[PDB]
Amino acid sequence: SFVEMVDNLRGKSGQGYYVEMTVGSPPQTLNILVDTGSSNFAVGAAPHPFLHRYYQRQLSSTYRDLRKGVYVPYTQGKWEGELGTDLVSIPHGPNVTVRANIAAITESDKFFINGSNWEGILGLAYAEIARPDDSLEPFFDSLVKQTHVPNLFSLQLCGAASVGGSMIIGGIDHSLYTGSLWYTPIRREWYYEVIIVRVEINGQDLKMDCKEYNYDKSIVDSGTTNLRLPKKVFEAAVKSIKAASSTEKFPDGFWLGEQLVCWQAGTTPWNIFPVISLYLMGEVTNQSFRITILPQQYLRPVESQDDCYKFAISQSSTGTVMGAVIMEGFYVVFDRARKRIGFAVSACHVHDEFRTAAVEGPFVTLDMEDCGYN
Ligand SMILES: CN1CC(N)=N[C@](C)(c2cccc(NC(=O)c3ccc(Cl)cn3)c2)C1=O
Repeated sequence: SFVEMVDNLRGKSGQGYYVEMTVGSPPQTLNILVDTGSSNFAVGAAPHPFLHRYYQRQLSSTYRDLRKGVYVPYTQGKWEGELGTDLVSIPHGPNVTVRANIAAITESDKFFINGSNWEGILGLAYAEIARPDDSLEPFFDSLVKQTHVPNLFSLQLCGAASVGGSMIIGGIDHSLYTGSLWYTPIRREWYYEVIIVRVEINGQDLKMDCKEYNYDKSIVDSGTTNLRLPKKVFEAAVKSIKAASSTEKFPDGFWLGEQLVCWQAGTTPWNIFPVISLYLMGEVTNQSFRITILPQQYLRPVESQDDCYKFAISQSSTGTVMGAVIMEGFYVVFDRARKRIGFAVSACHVHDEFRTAAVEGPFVTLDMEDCGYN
């Protein structure tokens, strides 16, 4: 289908998947972190110790200055920059060129990560969470308006010694998944917000009130490594995961994500660790489906003679974040036109001979609308 875009993502393990883009005329080439959990297109536009290249506005004949500052504080870090527009391309994407808003980052703190090899961020979420407000049109919105690129993109993030993946823009490559695509509704267009209606650890129901799972929201976020869970849910989950994997004991530096666990060679005993399943609201009334990941997703290799891992499930005060530990099991279709998100078993996901990630349905589920926090 879209062979031109397959494998257009790279990254360093635990640093973020970026795509190559060009900004300006003549085109200045940059690496840009793909982030479905934000909605500003912002790039380094002044020297920084962790930047090697950066957007030089004065060298672009198509640069237009909006003459307005943007200040973006995160939990951390933060940056500030200057709003402007310019022509923008994605070389291993659709062969088009669009004019888009760009926040030129001129000062930052604890934002740019050394070794990450990305010089900017492409926020693919919606205008409502854009800075400085929702009147600043996000990149993907501009792309779709100025082109015949359909209003949909799909990400395959691979485990899988450098990470790789594909961002297919405007459609769905059937070679990137197996089995069926199952769709959950986007509850509201800001984050890519979804509703989780059941959680299992090795088939055992976490057995919480379902709105705990989405307190105060659940989102699909390529800009986050971990599966992050609301405090209550997180405690119930690690307790369950601890019980399930009890044949082996681990320092609780481990369950906090501080400490590593290690094993010889390919001696990692995947089978003692439980699978984790989230049920997502389906497109049909009282119908859900479930996605299931392996320890190969939630145990992240840290790079000898031994294999070592960090525990990548962690707690959150801002609701569920389905970051890369989730996404790396699946081909994820962000179907903006139909206001829904699709998941299929990923053709590149890491697993062993006996287990694989799963997408399965349907399951009869009642009162699913009630699982959403207001
Ligand atoms: C809290 N938050 C989350 C999010 N989605 N977006 C940003 C704006 C953000 C800022 C800077 C870096 C990153 N991501 C990473 O560095 C990253 C992403 C994915 C992996 Cl697999 C690894 N690293 C995200 C945020 O502030």
